Amino acid sequence: SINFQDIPVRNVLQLIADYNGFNLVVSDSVVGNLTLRLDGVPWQQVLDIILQVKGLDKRVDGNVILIAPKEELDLREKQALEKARLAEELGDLKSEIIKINFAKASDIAAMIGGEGNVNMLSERGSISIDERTNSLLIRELPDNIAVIREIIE
Amino acid sequence: SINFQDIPVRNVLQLIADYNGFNLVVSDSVVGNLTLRLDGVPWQQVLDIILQVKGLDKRVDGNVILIAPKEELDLREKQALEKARLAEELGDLKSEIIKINFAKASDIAAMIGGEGNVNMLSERGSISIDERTNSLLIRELPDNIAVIREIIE
Amino acid sequence: SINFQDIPVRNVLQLIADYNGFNLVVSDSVVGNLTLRLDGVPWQQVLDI
Repeated sequence: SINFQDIPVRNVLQLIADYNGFNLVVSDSVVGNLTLRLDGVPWQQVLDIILQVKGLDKRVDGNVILIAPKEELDLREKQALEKARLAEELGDLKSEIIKINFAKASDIAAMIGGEGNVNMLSERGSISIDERTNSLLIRELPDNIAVIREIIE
Repeated sequence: SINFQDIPVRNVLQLIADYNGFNLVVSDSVVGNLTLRLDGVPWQQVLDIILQVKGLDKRVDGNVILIAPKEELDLREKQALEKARLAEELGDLKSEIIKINFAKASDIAAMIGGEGNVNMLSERGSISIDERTNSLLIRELPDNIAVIREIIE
Repeated sequence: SINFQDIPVRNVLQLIADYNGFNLVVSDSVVGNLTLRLDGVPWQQVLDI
């Protein structure tokens, strides 16, 4: 039951929203204007063909839908990835000791660390062995300590 | 039954659409204008000769057809490929252990990883062996872990 | 039976088309204009030359 000529994309999207569909929101200046007429069809096909040809991309948070251009979405993703990578690179390190029983600590230190950094499950720390008491002494990010501890337990 | 002189490509395409063919849509400023006259022929030959000589390219989503210049299509494809390659390059790694039975873990670690990175089925992780309990310890993207797990199972 | 002076290439090509030959189409601004006259010959030789 749709026929929109020289209607902004925001307005037709708000119509699709207010038509008993799940609530959706858009950006400030998202796409612009368009013109088309269709009826007697699912929202899936029409919405997707719009968002493919001229329309932008959309994401669902579980309940409601948001629309935006792909440029801002990819920019936000790249920002988040770079933030994660840099925060995991330059962090504050912590040092502590892990007690081992039923296995030799030298074998475990050779498996967790070892030759070269590509194999190592570490970034800019380091394992050492204490043979007298069968223990490991590790210096790394306080987030990698927990996964290492769970695995070697 | 077609004779269109100084008729925009959008208008003749909307005519071909409204002629009981499968619904089709175009971009904002796709091709432009043209002029030709033909009759008593299949839509396949006429549509293809138009889209070859001056017309642009088209894609079908299963039900309806979309038209656009080849430049935007190739640009979209290159964007998608670059996004996939960069996301698979710089991802967050995960580390976990795979238990092996009926085969030696050293042989399997030599087959899955091995000499050089070209042979390896990995990108910027790594296998290690734990001989005491016949196990592998892998650090890679949480998407490659599933295929590796299925194969070595 | 052809004699075209200052006739665009599009027009002589549409003539060769509408002369019971197989349908042909051209681009927007393909070649331009020309002038020549010939008769009693195959379409192959004239079209190719």
